[PDB]
Amino acid sequence: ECQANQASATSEECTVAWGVCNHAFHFHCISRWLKTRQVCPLDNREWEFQKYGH
Amino acid sequence: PEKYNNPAMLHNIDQEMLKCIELDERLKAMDQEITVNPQFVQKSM
Amino acid sequence: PSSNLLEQFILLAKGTSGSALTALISQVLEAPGVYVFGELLELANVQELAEGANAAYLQLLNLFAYGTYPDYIANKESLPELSTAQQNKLKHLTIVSLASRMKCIPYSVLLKDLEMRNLRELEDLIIEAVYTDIIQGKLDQRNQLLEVDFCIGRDIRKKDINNIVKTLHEWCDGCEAVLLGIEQQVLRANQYKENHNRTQQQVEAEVTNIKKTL
Amino acid sequence: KYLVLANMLMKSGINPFDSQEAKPYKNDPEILAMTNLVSAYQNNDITEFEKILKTNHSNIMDDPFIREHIEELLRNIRTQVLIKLIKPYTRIHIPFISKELNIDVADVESLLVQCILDNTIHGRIDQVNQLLELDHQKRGGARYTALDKWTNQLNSLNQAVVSKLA
Amino acid sequence: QKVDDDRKHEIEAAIVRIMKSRKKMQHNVLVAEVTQQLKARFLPSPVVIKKRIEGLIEREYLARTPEDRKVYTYVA
Amino acid sequence: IIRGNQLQEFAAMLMPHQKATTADGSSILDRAVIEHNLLSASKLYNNITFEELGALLEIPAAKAEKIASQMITEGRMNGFIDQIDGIVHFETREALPTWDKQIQSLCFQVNNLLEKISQTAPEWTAQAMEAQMAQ
Amino acid sequence: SIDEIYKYDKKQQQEILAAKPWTKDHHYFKYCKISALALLKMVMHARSGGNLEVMGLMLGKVDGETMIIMDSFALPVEGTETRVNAQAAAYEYMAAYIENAKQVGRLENAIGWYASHPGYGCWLSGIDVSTQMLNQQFQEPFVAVVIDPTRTISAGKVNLGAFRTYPKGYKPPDEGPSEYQTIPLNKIEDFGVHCKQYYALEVSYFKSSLDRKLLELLWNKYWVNTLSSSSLLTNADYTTGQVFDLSEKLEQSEAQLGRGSFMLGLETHDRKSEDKLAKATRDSCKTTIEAIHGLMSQVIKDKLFNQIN
Amino acid sequence: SVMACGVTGSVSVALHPLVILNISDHWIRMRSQEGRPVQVIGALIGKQEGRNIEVMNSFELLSHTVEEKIIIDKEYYYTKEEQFKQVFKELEFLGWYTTGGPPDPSDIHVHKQVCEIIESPLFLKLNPMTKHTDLPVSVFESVIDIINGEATMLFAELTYTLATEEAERIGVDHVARMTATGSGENSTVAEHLIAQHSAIKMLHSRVKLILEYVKASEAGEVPFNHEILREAYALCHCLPVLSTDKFKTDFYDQCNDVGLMAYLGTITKTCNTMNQFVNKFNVLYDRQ
Ligand SMILES: [Zn+2]
Ligand SMILES: [Zn+2]
Ligand SMILES: [Zn+2]
Repeated sequence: ECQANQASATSEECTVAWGVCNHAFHFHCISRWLKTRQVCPLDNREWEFQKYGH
Repeated sequence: PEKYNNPAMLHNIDQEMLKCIELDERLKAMDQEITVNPQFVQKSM
Repeated sequence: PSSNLLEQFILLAKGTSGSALTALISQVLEAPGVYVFGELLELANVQELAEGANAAYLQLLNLFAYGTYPDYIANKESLPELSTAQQNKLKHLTIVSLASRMKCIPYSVLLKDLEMRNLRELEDLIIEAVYTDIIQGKLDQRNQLLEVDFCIGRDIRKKDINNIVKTLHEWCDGCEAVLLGIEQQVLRANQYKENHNRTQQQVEAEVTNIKKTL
Repeated sequence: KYLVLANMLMKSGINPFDSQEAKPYKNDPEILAMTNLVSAYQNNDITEFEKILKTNHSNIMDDPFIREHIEELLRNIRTQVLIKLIKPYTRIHIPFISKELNIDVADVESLLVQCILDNTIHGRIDQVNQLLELDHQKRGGARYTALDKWTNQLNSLNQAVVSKLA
Repeated sequence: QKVDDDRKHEIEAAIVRIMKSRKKMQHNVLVAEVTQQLKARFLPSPVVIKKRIEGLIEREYLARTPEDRKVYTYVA
Repeated sequence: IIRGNQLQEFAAMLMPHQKATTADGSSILDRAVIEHNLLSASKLYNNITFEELGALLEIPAAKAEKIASQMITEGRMNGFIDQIDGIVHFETREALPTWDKQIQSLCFQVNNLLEKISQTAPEWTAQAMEAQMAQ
Repeated sequence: SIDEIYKYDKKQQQEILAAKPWTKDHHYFKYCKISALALLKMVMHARSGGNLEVMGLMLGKVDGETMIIMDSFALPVEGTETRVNAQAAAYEYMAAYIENAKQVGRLENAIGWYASHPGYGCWLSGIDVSTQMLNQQFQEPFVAVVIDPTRTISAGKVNLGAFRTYPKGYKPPDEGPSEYQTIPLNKIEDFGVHCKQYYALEVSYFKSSLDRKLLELLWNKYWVNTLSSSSLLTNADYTTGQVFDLSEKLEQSEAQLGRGSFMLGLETHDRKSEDKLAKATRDSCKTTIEAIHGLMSQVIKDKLFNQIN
Repeated sequence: SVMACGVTGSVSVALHPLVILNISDHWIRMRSQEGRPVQVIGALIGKQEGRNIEVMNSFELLSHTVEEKIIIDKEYYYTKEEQFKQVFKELEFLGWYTTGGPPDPSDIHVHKQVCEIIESPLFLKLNPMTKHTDLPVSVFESVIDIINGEATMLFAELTYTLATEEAERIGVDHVARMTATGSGENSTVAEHLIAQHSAIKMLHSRVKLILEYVKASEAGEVPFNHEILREAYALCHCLPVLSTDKFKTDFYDQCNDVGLMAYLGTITKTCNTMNQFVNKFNVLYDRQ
C-alpha cells in the first residue's frame, strides 16, 4: 500500500507494528487488516498494539 | 430472430405511443365531464 | 525540425537552383519529417524548373505533391529512382490519401494499393507512420481492418477549393435546417403549453360558474 | 510440521514462520522440506511442489494424517493455479490446462466442475468439444432484469387495483 | 514527576485527537484508523487510547457499553 | 516498437552484459523489450492473433501467448484471449467512448484552427468582425 | 414577476414570526425554495471541503408552507474545529456580517444551516438530528440542508436535501415515500436509527435574473464540449435505486389496499392509498421525461455530427 | 476621455462565476430597495501570482454620497478585511467592482480611493442593462498618462479570461439543468432545445467564419495558408464521421431502450389517470 498504491509518499511514515504476542508487521498492513478481521492471523490473539517502529 | 434493433420495433412502439396518448386524452375528457356533474360539486362544496 | 529544414531549403531555393535544387529536392524526399510539399511547389524556382530541360525531378516532386504510390509505379520510366526513405514516405503519403476517404481500411486494400506482399512488413509500415505522428488510430487484426481515428491532410491542385466550398455550404445549410427544426419544436412546445393553460382556464371558469350557480 | 500443514490448509498466504518460529528452523534439514513446500505454495508452483513431495516422500506424507491430507493439499494448490489461469485466456481448450497442471484431463474436468459449482468460476464447460466457455460479464446487465421485474410486478399491481376498484 | 507529566500530556493529546475523527467502531477498527490520521505516529501510545475511551463509559457521547462493544451513543 | 538492433548498445552499457550479474532470463533487456513492444501493441492493436503477435515480438507464438497471459494476470495489460481462434483481444472502446473521443478531438482541432487563424492572421479577425457586423 | 421573490417585507415577516403557524402543525413547512446564488455558494464550499465535512448558515425567509434561502457564510474554523462544534469564532464574523448586511442592504435573517456529506448521501445523522432539534427549539423556523460534493460529481446532478426534525416523542403518519439512498456500511447503522426522526422538504427553484445570467454564461463558456457523452444516467445506481423505491412503495400500497378491502367505511385508507399511487406516478413521470430529454439531445446532436453531409 | 488609447494589458485577470453572481445579487437588491437601478459598489478578493491575477470571490462595500462624490467606508472595508481573514487567509484584495455602462466621472473618483489602499487595484464594471449577446463585463487597470502636461489617471481594458474549477463547472451546470426543467415540469424542452440551439449557433458561427476565410482566400488573402487549409480539409473529412454496422446497432439499441422506458412512463401516467377516473366513477353513480 506504499510502493504500489500511493505515488507521492510525501510526509508519509509506514512504520512497523509490534503486538503483545511479539509479532511484527507494517503499521499500514496490520491497520488495514483490522477492517474485517481483528484476530492476528498468525494466532487467535486479539493483537494489542504494544509498539510502533523497530 | 427479432433482436429489437430494427426501426420496425421502434415504429410499433410509437404506434402504441399514439394509441396510449389518445386513450389518455379520452380519459382526461371523461374526468373533466365527471367533474362537470352536480353530485361531485355538491360533495366538494 | 522538418519545418525549419523546409524553410531553409525554401530560402536556398530563392538563390541557388538547377541540378543542386533537384538534388536538394531529392534530399527532402529522403529526409524524414516533411509531410507537406505544397510550400516547396509555390516557390518561383520550381516554376523555373518547369521551363527548364530537366523535368524528371519536377514530375517526381509533382507526384509527391498530388499523386500516390500506384501512380509512381506506372511512372518508373519517367521518374528518378527512389530510395528506401523516399518509397516509405510516398507509401505513408498514399496511406494518408486512403485514410482521408475511409476511416476503416481493410488489410486487403492495404496489400493491394502499396504493392504489399508480406503482412508483417505492412504492420511495420503502419506503426512507423503512426509513431511519426502521421496517422492516429487502432488496428483490428481479427477483422483485418485498420481503424484510423485522425490523419494528416494533403495539398490541393486549386480544384478542390470548389469541393471545400460546396461541403461548407452543405454544412451551413444543414445547421440552418436543424436550427429551424429546433425553433419549430420550441413553437410546438409553446403551443402545447398554451393548450394546457387553456384547458386549465376552462376548468377553472367552469368551477367558478358552478360556484356562482349554487 | 503440524502448524505448517494446518496453515496451508486454511487457504491463507500467511507465512507460518515469521518471528514465532525463530529463524534457523527454516534451514533445519528436517524442516527444509517443509520450507520448500511453503515457498512453492506461496509461489503456486505445482510442478515444483509435486517434485518435492516425491523427492522427500519419506518425510512428507510419512505421517499418516499428512498422507490423508496430501490429496486435499494437492486439490487446493491445483485449484489455486487453475483459478490464476482461467481469467487471462477465457474460452481455452481443456487439454492445454491438463498439460499445464501435469494431470489427467478427467481430473481437470472434475476440478473445473467443482470450481464452477463453488461460484469461483463465472463460466461454463463444453464437454463435447473439450472446451471451457467463460462468461465475459462485459454485458453490463442485471439492471434490465430488475427493470423488467419492476415493470411486470407493478403493471399486474395496477391491473389488479383497477379490477378491484371497477 | 517526569513520567507523570510525560503521561499527562500524551493522554491529553490522545483524547483531543480521537474526538476529531469521532466515528463508531466495533472493537478495533477505528482505534487503529485514528492513529494513521495524526501528524507523527507512535505519539498516540495505544495503551492510553483504550483506557480513556473506557474511562468515557461513565457518560454519554460514546458511552462504550462494557461487554459487547457496539453501543457507542453516536448522537453527540 | 523496439527492434533487435538497439539491443547491442544497451547491453554493453548495462554491465558489459546485463545490469546486476548477467540476466539469463532471455536477457532483462529482451524481457523488457517484449514487455514494452507488447504495451505498444496494446496502444494500437485492438486485437491480435498468435502468429502475427509472435512475429511482431520476434518470439514463438507459444511464448507470446504466455507472456500476454502473464501480463493480464498481473494487471499490466487489460484484455483477453481466445485459444480456439488463437486471437488476443487487447482493447476495444465499445462504440460510445470511441465516438465521444473522436468528436472531442474534432472539436479541439476546430478550436485550434480558429485560434491559429486568429493569431497568425489578425487581418482575418478584422475581416470576420466586419462580416459579422455586415450580416 | 420573476423578481417578486427578491422583495423583502419586514413587517410581513414579523407578522409571520408572531403568528407561529408551524406550532399548529409539525408538517407545516413542506417546500424549500433555494436561490441560484445560495445553491452555487453552498456547493462550492462543500467541494472545497473536499472529503471533509464543512458547514455554514443560510439567510432567508418564510412564505406560507415554503422556506426560502438566499445567502450563506463560513465561520472561522481554526485548526478544523479544534473546539466543540464547527463554530470557534462563530457569531464574531456572523454578527459583524449581519450588521454589515443591514448596512449594505441584505436584511434576510437566519433561516437555517447547511452541512456537507462528501460521498455518503443526503440525510441527517444522530448528531445532525440533535443539532436540528435544538435549532427547532430556539429558532423554530430552521431547516437542516445537506449537500454531497462527491455524489454531485458521480451522478452529475447536485445531491441536495432539505430536512426538518420531529419533536421528541412525536410520531410521523403512515404517509411517507422515503426515496432509497446508497449509504456506506460505516454510516448505515446511525442512518437507520434516526431516519424516522425527521422528514424531507420538497426542494424547488423559481428561475430568476441570477439564474438567467449565471446559467447562460457558464453554460456557453464550458459546454463547447456539449457532448459529455449525452447520458450520465447510464450509471445504473441512481435510476435502478429510484425504480426499486417506486416498486417497494407500490407493493406496500397494494398490501394496504388488500387489507383495507375487508374494512368497509375507512375513507382515510383510500385517501392515503390514492395519494401514494399519485406520488409514485409523478416520480416515474419525472424520471421518464428526464430520460426522454437526454435521448432527444443525444439523437439531435449525433445525427447532426455523424451524417450531416 | 477616461479610457487610454493604444495601451495593452500588462497582467492576466482570471474571473470566476461567483464574482459575477455576487454583482448580480448586489444590483438586484439595490434596485428592489430603491426603485431605479441604483449603482452598486463592492470589492474583489482572490489570489495573485506575479502577473497572473485570479479573482475567486467578491464582497460588497459601503458608499456615502456627500458633496456629489462617492466616499467609500474604507474603515468598513478594513473592518471587513479582517472579517474575511478569519475565514480565508489565502485570498487577498485585488480590486473593486461596480455596475453601469461606460466609465463615468465618478468611478475615477472611486478608483483613486481604492488606489491609495493597495499597490495595484483592479477595476471591473458590469452592465445589467445590456442588449447584445456578449458578456457585459470588462476589467480595467490604472494607468498614468500625461494629458495636456498633467498626469491624468486613465482606464485600460484588460483581456481577462474565465477561470473555473471542476466543482464550479458541475454546480453551475446543475443550475442550468434546474432552469431547463421546471419544478412542475414547466417549459420542459423550452430551455433544453434552446441550449442545443445556441450550441449549434456557435458551431455555425465557426463554420461561417471558416467559409468566409476560404472565400476571401479564393480572391485575395494568402493563396495557401498551409497548416490551416490542410487541417480544415482533413476536418471536413470527419464531418461525415461515418459509422459501421456495430455503431448503428448500438445507437438503435439505446434508442429502443429509451423508447421502452418512455412507453413505460406513458403507461404509468395513463394508469394514474385511469385510477383517478375510476375513483370519481365510484363516486358519481356507484355506491359502496
Ligand atoms: Zn505502508
Ligand atoms: Zn500474533
Ligand atoms: Zn451530517
